[PDB]
Amino acid sequence: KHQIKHAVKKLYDIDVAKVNTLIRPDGEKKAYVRLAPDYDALDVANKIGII
Amino acid sequence: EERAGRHCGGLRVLNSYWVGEDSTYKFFEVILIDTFHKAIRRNPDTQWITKAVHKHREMRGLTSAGKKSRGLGKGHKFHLTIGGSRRAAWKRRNTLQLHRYR
Amino acid sequence: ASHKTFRIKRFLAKKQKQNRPIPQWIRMKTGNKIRYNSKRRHWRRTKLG
Amino acid sequence: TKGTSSFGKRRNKTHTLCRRCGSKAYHLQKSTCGKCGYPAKRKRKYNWSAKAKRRSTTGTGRMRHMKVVFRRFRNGFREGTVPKPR
Amino acid sequence: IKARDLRGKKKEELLKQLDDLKVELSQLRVAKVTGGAASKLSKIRVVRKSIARVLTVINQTQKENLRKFYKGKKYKPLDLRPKKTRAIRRQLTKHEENLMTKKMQRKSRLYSIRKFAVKA
RNA sequence: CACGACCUCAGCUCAGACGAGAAGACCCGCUGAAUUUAAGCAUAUUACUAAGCGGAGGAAAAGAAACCAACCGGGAUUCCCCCAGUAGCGGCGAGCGAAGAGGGAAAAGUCCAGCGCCGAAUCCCCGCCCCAGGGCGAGGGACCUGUGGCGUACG
RNA sequence: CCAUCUAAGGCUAAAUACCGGCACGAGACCGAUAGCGGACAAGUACCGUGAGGGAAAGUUGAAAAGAACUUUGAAGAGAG
RNA sequence: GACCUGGGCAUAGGGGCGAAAGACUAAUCGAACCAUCUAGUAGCUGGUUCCCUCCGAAGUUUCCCUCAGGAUAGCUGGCG
RNA sequence: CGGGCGCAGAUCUUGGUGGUAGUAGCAAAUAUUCAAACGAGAGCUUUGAAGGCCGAAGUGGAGAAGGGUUCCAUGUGAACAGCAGUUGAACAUGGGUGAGCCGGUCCUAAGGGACGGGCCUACGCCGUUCGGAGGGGAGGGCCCCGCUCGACCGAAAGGGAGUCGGGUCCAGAUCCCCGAGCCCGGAGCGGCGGAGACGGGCGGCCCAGUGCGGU
RNA sequence: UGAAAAUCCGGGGGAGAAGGUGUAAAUCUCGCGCCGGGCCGUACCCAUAUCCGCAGCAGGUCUCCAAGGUGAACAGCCUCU
RNA sequence: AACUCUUAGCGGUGGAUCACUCGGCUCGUGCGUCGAUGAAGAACGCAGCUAGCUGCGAGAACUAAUGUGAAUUGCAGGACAGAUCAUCGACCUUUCGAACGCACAUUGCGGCCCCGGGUAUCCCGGGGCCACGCCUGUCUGAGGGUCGCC
Ligand SMILES: [Mg+2]
Ligand SMILES: [Mg+2]
Ligand SMILES: [Mg+2]
Ligand SMILES: [Mg+2]
Ligand SMILES: [Mg+2]
Ligand SMILES: [Mg+2]
Ligand SMILES: [Mg+2]
Ligand SMILES: [Mg+2]
Ligand SMILES: [Mg+2]
Ligand SMILES: [Mg+2]
Ligand SMILES: [Mg+2]
Ligand SMILES: [Mg+2]
Ligand SMILES: [Mg+2]
Ligand SMILES: [Mg+2]
Ligand SMILES: [Mg+2]
Ligand SMILES: [Mg+2]
Ligand SMILES: [Mg+2]
Ligand SMILES: [Mg+2]
Ligand SMILES: [Mg+2]
Ligand SMILES: [Mg+2]
Ligand SMILES: [Mg+2]
Ligand SMILES: [Mg+2]
Ligand SMILES: [Mg+2]
Ligand SMILES: [Mg+2]
Ligand SMILES: [Mg+2]
Ligand SMILES: [Mg+2]
Ligand SMILES: [Mg+2]
Ligand SMILES: [Mg+2]
Ligand SMILES: [Mg+2]
Ligand SMILES: [Mg+2]
Ligand SMILES: [Mg+2]
Ligand SMILES: [Mg+2]
Ligand SMILES: [Mg+2]
Ligand SMILES: [Mg+2]
Ligand SMILES: [Mg+2]
Ligand SMILES: [Mg+2]
Ligand SMILES: [Mg+2]
Ligand SMILES: [Mg+2]
Ligand SMILES: [Mg+2]
Ligand SMILES: [Mg+2]
Ligand SMILES: [Mg+2]
Ligand SMILES: [Mg+2]
Ligand SMILES: [Mg+2]
Ligand SMILES: [Mg+2]
Ligand SMILES: [Zn+2]
Repeated sequence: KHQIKHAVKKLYDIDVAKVNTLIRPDGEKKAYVRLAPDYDALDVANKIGII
Repeated sequence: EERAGRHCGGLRVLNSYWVGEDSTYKFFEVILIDTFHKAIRRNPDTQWITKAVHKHREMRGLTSAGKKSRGLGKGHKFHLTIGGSRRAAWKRRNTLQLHRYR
Repeated sequence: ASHKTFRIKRFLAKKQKQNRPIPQWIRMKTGNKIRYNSKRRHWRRTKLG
Repeated sequence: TKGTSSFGKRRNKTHTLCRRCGSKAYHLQKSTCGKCGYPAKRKRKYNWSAKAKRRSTTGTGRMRHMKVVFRRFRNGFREGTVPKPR
Repeated sequence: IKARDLRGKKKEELLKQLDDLKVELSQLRVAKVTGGAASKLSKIRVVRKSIARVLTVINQTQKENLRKFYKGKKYKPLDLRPKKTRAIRRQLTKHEENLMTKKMQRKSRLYSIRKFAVKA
């Protein structure tokens, strides 16, 4: 959780509230990165290309 | 000597001799050689034991104590081990030499 | 069971990703040599052990 | 009884996947693999089964490093040097 | 993205180009899940092999300095020593093989095999 | 009664090396059966095999005579041919079974301990100087409870 | 009496072996129930808790030119 | 109640375990299973693959831990 | 010239196909019916109504072991689901399991198993808190104090600090959202407050004070 | 005669620490504030069709919750969710 | 009529036969090379579309170098078209495994050093380590074991 929280702070420069890791049945770990209240996940999703 | 060479894999059993007896124990002192010490690898008169062919010579009947049990030697007493081992002689005397023209 | 080890769950993850049928373009590649995935397993008829 | 009604009471693993040979022969209570002898330092390889020896001998896997020695041997184990540049 | 063009650059320039290729591959991973484009998905392998190419130049440039730094030293790191074969590394060196005792040095000096020929 | 020498025995993630496992056709050292044959069967045979255990190398092992021989004598070892299904072994039953010579392939011989001479003339480690090959350190050790040179049955 | 050797320490190439391995050549051999279990995603699928057991399965055509289009049918499947 | 029962443990093949039935020990128990020795041996059942031509039997003798078999003589064929 | 050279048999081997045979059979646990919808197609799907059953030692609601995607949405109706199917635990395409306070993790139970030693020709075996110079930590600043000391593994039902309420999804939930907490660890200042700390005897001096109440 | 151990706590002990007249040392004050809590499991079935018995097999497979009426009843019979 | 049987044509069922063969088998020849510098084996992962096989290892369907000289191809797309292929001396080479801090039905539980960050304390991340046996040497020691000096 600390490596994922520090990775998104370096790749996208966003403060993180909490991270919830989860290993999917296909073997991939899925992270639920919750941004700080002063950061909007929609505005970051547009910058990274999700939307 | 096979028990000292097994506990010391990094050394090679050179020889062994008798130092004591008892009703229950026989005591022997085994001479082992560190085949990677420079005082031994740089002496040409003992570089033979540093070769890979002498790995665990005490476990193959090559040391003087173990070679005595093999029954080898020149003469009529040792007709069983002509050709090296007794199994080399047994394999030679039990191999059907089917020639090309026979 | 819900209680799994990481090695078992990682083992089941590989078998879950191999239980996929062959791509359609594979039959055009090898000249219809591989017609179907002969290693398809069903969760009832064949177990993993 | 001894037959059908007894197979229903089978829900306890005796063997699991071994860490050395990857086979499902690692006896749990004995803590010993039934196929490779793990955790013994030496692998069990008996001469009364040529087929069992055939399935797990050298050459049945990848040989990630031994196949490179075969390629390095045919060139004299050349090291340190590089081909002449253009 | 040419190996010959990377061997002239410095260490900080290779790391910057390595970083630029990593932010580019990350954006290609986003396009792979958002639908992307056929012209954009095929660029994934180009960026990957260019990352492998930049990362290769960095490694063999580092070891080239390491093999130069430890040259002449008595003890070299294990990865800088010749990995011929476990059996070959444990053989007598060419120095120790050429060592002759003073007895066979004299035996080879005056009792070596002569060059001769016999008529019949 | 501490301080020294030595002996014996410890500790270390000390400095630097080594061993382990795999494979195992061929090879070396052990261990070891019973089907089978004897028209039963117990010794025998199977077999100093299968399986089991240990250890190697590109080969291994063997090997330079406490040999063969009994001759006008041969001359390390290994292998081939022959000796020879012979000498012999064996409920002398079933069965088993070599060797010397002879002919060939290949051939290569040697090192110590001891004995007693040489001011330990010897070795390792460390730090170096020149060009894998040679030197140096009023550096640290090993070693006289014996290193090296000479020398080994042919004197 | 004669002959022969000098045991209880060490080394040693070459002739010799090689159903494993690496790389080749060949065949009065086998020709898909044969030949290796395996000419094919074969020690695979599959079976047994396990040690282990262990298959079946080669061939359109020179070239997919792999049957556009029309038509009946919900579709397979048909007629052209 | 000498009760029923899960999980974790222990005991392994001439061994275990048995309030004893030779019971149980993975549908296998008066000695589990797996692989190998092993293509184990069988005087005993079964089968033993094209044609035509010619000749053509024996179930009797003696011996045999033989009497469902052999040896032996006789009978048979072929070669001359 | 050389054979793996001729089959009807071997309860032969392998493969294929018959008669039986549209046959046995699709008969355990009371039950279905009407209408409508979608649809090429309906006894079997869906919806409603009706009449029934399981009757809380459920044919109900949740887990453990085991299964391993069987969960969920959509599509398909070839094959399979022993009739059918518009249905499915089938097939195809996607999606889904979020924790300091649930469990593992920590502890040792039976037990397993190293270590010392012994044994074993050996691979190894024996043995398990005993048995070795088995301590690697100090306080105090170069000095004296530490074994009742036997590794470790072994419980998702034993021991073991602390999370509950409401809401939310096609499938997640004590984990996500909101709200209200809690536990443990951490702080040369560990950030403040309070406690320690209430005053006595002499004329500034001097003496106290590591809390206090109730028999 | 019906477990061990981790862990936690109380007391005994008074070795020590603290300042010299207002404080100091010290504080087990949920008095308060500050920071952190990693890794793994987590869907679903759990049985007259998701487990085992070759299967959607009348078999086997450890638990939790459990209403109204009749009745002594967790009996049978009926009903609600 | 049907049904049954026989015969032939045709159509099925079925797979023989024949022809084919990048396979097997056997013989011969040359080499005869694993591993703590982490082997064999195993696990997991890696492709634009990829399940298996095969090839690789987070540089993951291959990097560099050399040779070669226009392709790969199922579909694209794109080649910094020196494409591709071969060679393979550089570099890289996850986890388990002799497997090595202790273990493991646990991605569990520790220790040391260093670096970076929040801020020496702690927390987070990274790097280098910590198995057993044994050899030479160093260092630190032990025992009235044998002495010397007192
Ligand atoms: Mg099932
Ligand atoms: Mg072995
Ligand atoms: Mg000399
Ligand atoms: Mg070995
Ligand atoms: Mg007999
Ligand atoms: Mg007989
Ligand atoms: Mg008998
Ligand atoms: Mg054997
Ligand atoms: Mg070798
Ligand atoms: Mg040779
Ligand atoms: Mg030799
Ligand atoms: Mg014999
Ligand atoms: Mg002779
Ligand atoms: Mg001599
Ligand atoms: Mg020798
Ligand atoms: Mg075949
Ligand atoms: Mg083959
Ligand atoms: Mg139980
Ligand atoms: Mg038995
Ligand atoms: Mg009886
Ligand atoms: Mg036969
Ligand atoms: Mg008869
Ligand atoms: Mg035949
Ligand atoms: Mg026939
Ligand atoms: Mg899915
Ligand atoms: Mg049906
Ligand atoms: Mg539908
Ligand atoms: Mg469903
Ligand atoms: Mg499916
Ligand atoms: Mg534990
Ligand atoms: Mg509990
Ligand atoms: Mg209790
Ligand atoms: Mg749910
Ligand atoms: Mg105060
Ligand atoms: Mg107190
Ligand atoms: Mg659930
Ligand atoms: Mg049932
Ligand atoms: Mg089964
Ligand atoms: Mg009632
Ligand atoms: Mg109840
Ligand atoms: Mg009632
Ligand atoms: Mg007729
Ligand atoms: Mg026909
Ligand atoms: Mg590795
Ligand atoms: Zn194993």
